[PDB]
Amino acid sequence: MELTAKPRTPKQKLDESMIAAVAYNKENNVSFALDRKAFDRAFRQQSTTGLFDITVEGGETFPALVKAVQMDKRKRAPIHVDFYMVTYGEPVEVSVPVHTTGRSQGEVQGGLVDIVVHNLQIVAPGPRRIPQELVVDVTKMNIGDHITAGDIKLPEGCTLAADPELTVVSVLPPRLT
Amino acid sequence: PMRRRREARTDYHQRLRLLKSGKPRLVARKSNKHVRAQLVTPNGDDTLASAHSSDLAEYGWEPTGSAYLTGLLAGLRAQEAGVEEAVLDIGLNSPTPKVFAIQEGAIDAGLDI
Amino acid sequence: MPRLKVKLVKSPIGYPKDQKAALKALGLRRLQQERVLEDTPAIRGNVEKVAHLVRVEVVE
Amino acid sequence: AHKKGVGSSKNGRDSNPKYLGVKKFGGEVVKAGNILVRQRGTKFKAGQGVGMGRDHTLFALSDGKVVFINKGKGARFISIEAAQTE
Amino acid sequence: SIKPTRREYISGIPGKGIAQFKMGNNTYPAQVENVVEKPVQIRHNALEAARNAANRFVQNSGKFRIRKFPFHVIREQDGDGMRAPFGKSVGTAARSHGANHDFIAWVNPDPAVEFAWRRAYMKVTPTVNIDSSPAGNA
Amino acid sequence: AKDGPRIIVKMESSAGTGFYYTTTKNRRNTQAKLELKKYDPVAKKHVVFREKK
Amino acid sequence: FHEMREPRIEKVVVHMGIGHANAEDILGEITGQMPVRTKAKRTVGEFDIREGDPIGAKVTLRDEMAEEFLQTALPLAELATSQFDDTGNFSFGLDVTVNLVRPGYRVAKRDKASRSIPTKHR
RNA sequence: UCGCCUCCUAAAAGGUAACGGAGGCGCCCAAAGGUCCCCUCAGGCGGGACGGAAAUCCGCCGGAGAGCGCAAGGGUAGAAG
RNA sequence: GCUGACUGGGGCCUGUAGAGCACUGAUAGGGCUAGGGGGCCCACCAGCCUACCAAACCCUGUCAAACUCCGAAGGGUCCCA
RNA sequence: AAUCCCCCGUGCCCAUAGCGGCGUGGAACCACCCGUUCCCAUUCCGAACACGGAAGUGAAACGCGCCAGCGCCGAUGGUACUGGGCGGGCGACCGCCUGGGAGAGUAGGUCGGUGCGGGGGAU
Repeated sequence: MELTAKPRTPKQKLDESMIAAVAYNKENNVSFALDRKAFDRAFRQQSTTGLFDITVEGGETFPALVKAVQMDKRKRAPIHVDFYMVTYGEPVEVSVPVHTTGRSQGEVQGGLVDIVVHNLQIVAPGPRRIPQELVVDVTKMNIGDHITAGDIKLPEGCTLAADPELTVVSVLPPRLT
Repeated sequence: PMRRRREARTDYHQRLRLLKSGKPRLVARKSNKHVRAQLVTPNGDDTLASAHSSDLAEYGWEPTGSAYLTGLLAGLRAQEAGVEEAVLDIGLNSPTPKVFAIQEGAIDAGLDI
Repeated sequence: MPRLKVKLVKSPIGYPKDQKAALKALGLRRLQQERVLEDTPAIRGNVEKVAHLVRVEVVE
Repeated sequence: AHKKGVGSSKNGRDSNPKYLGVKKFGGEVVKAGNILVRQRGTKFKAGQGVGMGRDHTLFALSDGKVVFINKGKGARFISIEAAQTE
Repeated sequence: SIKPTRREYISGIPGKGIAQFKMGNNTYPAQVENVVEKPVQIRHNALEAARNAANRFVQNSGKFRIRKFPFHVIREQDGDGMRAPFGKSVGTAARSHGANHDFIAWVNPDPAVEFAWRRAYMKVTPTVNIDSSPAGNA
Repeated sequence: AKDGPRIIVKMESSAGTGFYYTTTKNRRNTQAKLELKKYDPVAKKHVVFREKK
Repeated sequence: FHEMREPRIEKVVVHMGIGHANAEDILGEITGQMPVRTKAKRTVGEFDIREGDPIGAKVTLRDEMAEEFLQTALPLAELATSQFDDTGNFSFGLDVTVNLVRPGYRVAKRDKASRSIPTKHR
């Protein structure tokens, strides 16, 4: 929301209350603006997972938002971001995630639990059409048991920008199995 | 590797072999069907159609003669041009009796070879 | 042909060799005096490099 | 009457290769470029190599000496403009 | 920042004998964690300990993933006196690069663990920073 | 040089007597008595050179 | 274009190779395309250590001459199943291996654009 | 421990100690020499003899990772091979 | 006797710091897998399953002066000033 | 004759040309082809190299065209490193001021472009 500025002036903006991010959208890029404050609040809600936008000069209050950053530096305090928009019926670069709930099988009985190298998914279902929250958990958890890509179980928007057999989640001995 | 190297058959390089110098890649280029020869002489040179089995209709003398004459010929259109001694470029093959042929071509041509 | 006038400050004493060279170069003798040169980069360079070495003012 | 072990302790010694003349300088049928001795010089300049591009040294006379596979066995001539009728 | 001889020549290519990388558990959201900001050839053993220490205080869920590893080595005393130094080796460590992603306590809601790492923390050797990752912790 | 009764013995050759000789090092290694190659005595030019010595 | 897929003789190989001198002569009489190919290893499973010995014999026969053989000898053989294998090729007897040749085949020898032989044509 | 060959160290030309790092040499090869003629590796995969590591042959895949007497580094199949 | 350190320009070299992984050697969570297991028909069975060790290839991840597909900071040199 | 299609030899540009997936072409082209006394030639057959010729064929190597899967390339702004200049910690080290400013990281890009000639094809 809001986020402004766009001349050419880093060092100082990179100082105070306005961290700098690039205005990026296939074909065009204009001088960063926006401000570490806003960032805070919303990236807060969910950078590269939810998705809103700004109203600069009403401009083209379109979505996408960030497709590159790093809360960078040492302090763990970000500066210099990458914003991109998609008013197009092409949205493919889609990274939102999926969850479970804690299906009592390995855990609530065997202590046993899981490794979720996954969590997040980068694919491309229906453009400007992705659940701000995708849930997927056929439960199942214990012994030397493991699950991934393939099996997965995908809803509507049929993409899968990724690949079969890989990093979903598995059960491992929290102590033993 | 390198383009030509992952490929093969070639030795365009012994081509270079001559590239060093000696005047012109009087290069015999062959595809049974016919043969056609050109002249690549160092300095990002060029050529001058000196010999081809089509610049004067693909007779019906087949190899032997065919090469004999087209050669002699090239040699001459060439001297017309104004060269002197040229240098043999086995476009490919082990100077096959065919090449042999084009070769005396320059030979008799006068085309020093 | 902007005409640059520079005045000498914070002594070479120790400060780098070549640098000392930008000094005799520009033409730089005793202390805290001032000299002048056409914008001409070459000139311009020797001096801005030694930078701090003194003060650079715009006139003719 | 002998030497020992478990004491690596072994300096090494000198050499002195180079890009002697460097590209585009008063050319003079002389040790062209070097990083490989028993060289077999070549024509004017070189530019083939395990990186791509190519080198032009605006100076020519008979020829120079190379570096076995480093640098570049010149051959793609360049006698340079300063080689026209006096 | 002096370092080892040749990793196949002084002392090079081990197993830095230690105590592996993952204990703790899963989850999709809450990043609960440990990172530091000092600079040092992190003390093999030391570390190893510290770490398994945490393990010790806990036992299960709460990603005790630990992002560190000692891979080069120190040396001193073994031969004639003080002048000409042959070379006794000890001290396998790693360059804690003045702050960075150390070891995590990752999970939905298990503060039991958080505290635990804490423990592991007080533990460790060079002050280290106690923290949260991309969202907070829950 | 370093007289080594090791498979390394110095030897030279003659031009049928083109007159003198020229410089070679050799190995019993293989082929014993064997030793023929051609050269150029101050004598004229070329000539058959036997190497044994 | 059935005028494709449907085959045409491309490589038949007949041989043998004891760790060992003329048996290959027997070969010779049998055919007409010699095959002096050194064999290897370094151990005693047959007293085969001499790591470097002429001992592998292989009478290559594609098409033509291979026809003389497919004929003359195909009779003495007796299985006709199993010893059939995958890449469209098979083998049997005291050292025999043949290779079918669907039309994609040849692409495979090219130093250039060597299409990794689509397991759909072969 | 004292001479020489390679590597790092040299902070990006070239070049520096150190009782700093590791490691090779005081040979050879009459043919690894000259040149002309031809060959295109290891390795993986699949299929068969004496063969169940580890060949032999055949059919694919291949910035060459094999290879070069001997050590390292350079190279580089267009080949030194 | 304007030829010199230096500064402006323009070629043309190095290839530490950085950074990275496909060259190499590390290396950690991990998955595919087959080598050892290991429990089951007792078991030449080479048939079975599976919770410990692994090679190898994969995804997530890391380090290197004698690793680098990457690439500055800068220094070099000829010339034009 | 010295205008464009096209194929053919073929040259510069060291993958924005490689992979592979479908496809198209033979009159013209080219290859594949046919056959093997003689040239020359396989450590073994002229499979490759070969000499001599239709018919057969576009299958195969091949040329443009479509496809982003791999692959290659690759910016903006952007961080580390730093030339230089000055400040803060006994500290390993922290910071600032002034030109330089890689890779990797999403756009996104490409499936050549271009030399000369020879054959045609456009009265």
